[PDB]
This record gives sequence, structure tokens and C-alpha cells, in this order.
Amino acid sequence: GLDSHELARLHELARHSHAVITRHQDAGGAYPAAPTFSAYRGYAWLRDGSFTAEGISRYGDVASAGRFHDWVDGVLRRRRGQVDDLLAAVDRGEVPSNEGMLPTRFTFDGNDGSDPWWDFQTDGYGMWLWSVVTHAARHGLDLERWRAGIDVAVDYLLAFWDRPCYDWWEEHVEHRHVSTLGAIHGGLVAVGTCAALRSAPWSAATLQVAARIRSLVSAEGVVDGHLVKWLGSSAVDGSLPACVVPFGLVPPDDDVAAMTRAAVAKDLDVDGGVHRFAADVFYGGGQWILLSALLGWNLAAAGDTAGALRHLRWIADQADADGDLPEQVPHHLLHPGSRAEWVARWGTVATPLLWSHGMYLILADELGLLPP
Ligand SMILES: [N+]
Repeated sequence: GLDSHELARLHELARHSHAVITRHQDAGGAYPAAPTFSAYRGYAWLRDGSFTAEGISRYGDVASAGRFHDWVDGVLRRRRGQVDDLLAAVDRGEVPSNEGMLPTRFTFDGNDGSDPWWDFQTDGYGMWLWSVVTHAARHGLDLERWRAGIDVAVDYLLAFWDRPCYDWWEEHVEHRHVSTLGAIHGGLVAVGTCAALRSAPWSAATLQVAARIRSLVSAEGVVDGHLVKWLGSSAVDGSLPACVVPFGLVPPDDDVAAMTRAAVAKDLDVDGGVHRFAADVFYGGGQWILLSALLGWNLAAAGDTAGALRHLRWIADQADADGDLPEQVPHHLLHPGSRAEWVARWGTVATPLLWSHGMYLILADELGLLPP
């Protein structure tokens, strides 16, 4: 199994992951993506923050995770009128432009941090529903604390789930991305199957829309037995295992789950470090900590503890002298000639990336390795 040498190092990286996340959590409750990376500093993402919050909730820091959910909830209640206006526009047949949608980046005070024409994404609102329900179930909490923000997110996603948008990586606005569909599905099934939310007006609708998402993925999101990066594509994306665990398009034991884990591993995993997609030129297309953790989580869930452990160890080997985990490492580059221009333009790779730490904690917990 694991010797005292490796257990001590993995425990310390878990302790440090909790510390770096809670040290950089904003006073208002937001988790930032990266406190010192030029292009990300000063902003929060619901994607990063939701997976971060789920690592912290598993770790057992109820107070920290709860302040994140408070933050998100209050940000979303503030958009009640914005969401109602977009729904009324749809009802009039005046479909709003990407420029009018809810944002991707948030400032720590809950304002738009970016222009959605350039980065419109719907996945983070589905990930937040999955996160807050999973947290409340784990710690026995009353979801009425965050219900009015849940209601905004649900209403928005029931309207806009089928809209093309940019993927997790802020690319390809014209497409419908399977890990985006998957994030929405996970959020909708989490609220639709939640006994505390049984009387919500949208209860039945969330499970009917989740079924519509699965129908779309069955028709256009599966090729040669595996999920694909966007509807109508043949290629895989490193984000796709999230459609198994945690978002539940198919269970871990399904043939499409197995075929998707094997395709991601064959096409994108080098020596334990998982690339985003074949064409990735961002910093040369490096190996992403959070994706090695996502694949490891999916292997643990399917009963492949050994494969899970190999990916955990790979991630632990990327910690720097202070125990900080970067976004990505360049040990294998898909497009080595593209790295220099990114380092010149934005600097050295985001380190720490809080989502890297959040995912480390999830995978550690899946393997029973959080300090006792
Ligand atoms: N699991």
C-alpha cells in the first residue's frame, strides 16, 4: 500500500491544502482562483470555488465552506431581477445575447468581473447547486439558509441549459460542451433528488431537464462508446470524467464511464499528468493537477484504487517547496513552441491554484487519506 514516508507527505499536503485555501478566502467568503497569477488575481469563479468548497467540506471545515455558500447565495439573490428579466425576454421571443447573460468572473463584492460576450459560461451555476446540496447533506444543514440563491440558479439553468457557450477553458462559444452539460445535470439532479427541496415549484422540472440533457448527450455526445468534448465532435477533453463522478450522466460502472476514462487516459494522460485537450496551446498545453485529480477520483469511484493512487502521487510530486500546487506543469507539453509567449504575457504558471488544492483534498478523501 502506502509506507509511513508517503503517508506523512500526503497528510502534510492535505493540511497545507486546507491552510492555503482558508488563508486566501476573501473576507466576504469567496474563494479566489489564484491570489498571485496576473490574469486571475482579484476574481472568483463558481467552478473553481465549488470544487474548492467541496474539498474543504470533505476536510470538515464547515465554517469556511459555509461562508463560500453564503457568498454565492448573496451574489445570486442580487441577480434575482436580472434573471427574471432574461426569462421575461425569452417569454416575449426576444432571446438575450451572450452580452446580457450572468457573468463568469465575479469580483469579491459580487459584481461582474468580465464581459460575458467574451466568456459566457453556464457550468459554474450547475456546479454550485451540486456543491451546496452535497455540503448540506454531508453536515446535516438546512438548505433554507441558501434557498433563495438556489432558486435564482435553478431558474437560470432551466432556461439556458441548452444554449451554446464557452467551455470550462473559455473556448468555442458556438458549441455545447459535454462537461458543461454534465455540470448542469449534476446540479439539477442534486436539487431534484433533495428531500428538503421536495416542495420547490421547480422540483419535477429539474429532473425532466436533467433527462433532456442526458438525451442530448446520448444523441450527439457519445462516439465509439466514450463521451466527447462537445456535441458533434470525436475528440475527448480532460474535463469529461466529471460527467461520471461527480455529475452522474452515467454511473462509474457504466461502459461509457469505463470507455471515457480509458480514452482520456490514452489520449491525454502522460505519466499521471492529464492534459486538457489535444489542441491546447495555453502555456504549451501542460499537465493539469486538477485533471489528474479528477481522473484519479473517477478511478477510485470505479474501484481502481491503484490507478487513483498513481494519479495522487503524480500530483503530490508537483507541490513546490512551500507545498503549493500549480495549475499545470510542463513535464510534457502538447505544443512546446507556444509556452514562451504565455510566460512572457502573463508570467509564470498560476501557483497556488486553489482549485488544484481543492481537487487534491477530494482525491485524498476518496482514498481515505485525510489526516485522522
Ligand atoms: N467516491
